[PDB]
Amino acid sequence: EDFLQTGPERAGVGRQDKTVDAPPQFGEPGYVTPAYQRVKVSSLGISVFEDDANAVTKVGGIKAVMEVAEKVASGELKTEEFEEGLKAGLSLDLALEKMEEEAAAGDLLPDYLKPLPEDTPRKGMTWKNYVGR
Repeated sequence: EDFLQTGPERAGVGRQDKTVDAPPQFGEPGYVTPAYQRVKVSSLGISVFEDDANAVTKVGGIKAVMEVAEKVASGELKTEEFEEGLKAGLSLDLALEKMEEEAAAGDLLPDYLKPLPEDTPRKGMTWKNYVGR
């Protein structure tokens, strides 16, 4: 045949034939920056110090910081009430729902303001004719 194909094939490197894409690092321009290293670390729940109820080790380690940081950089989470439930020892899968459902939904009206069926007068009962007090 003809010339060498794949030089290191009888040596330590495998193939050296075909070019491939490289996973880009933090500085080089193809990087999608993950949210666990660009967000302000105070705006996470987890605090970096080792012994607060919201330390990295007391929550689920390195993995827990990543899944919280997408909830922060997307805007899905609010940093104030999430940290508050985390200080009481609420584990993360049930800590994040507690802060989420507080300002999620409500009507908030007290019972004395919402109307009653006795508020409108009936069909043939009232003696009035002059609507008003």
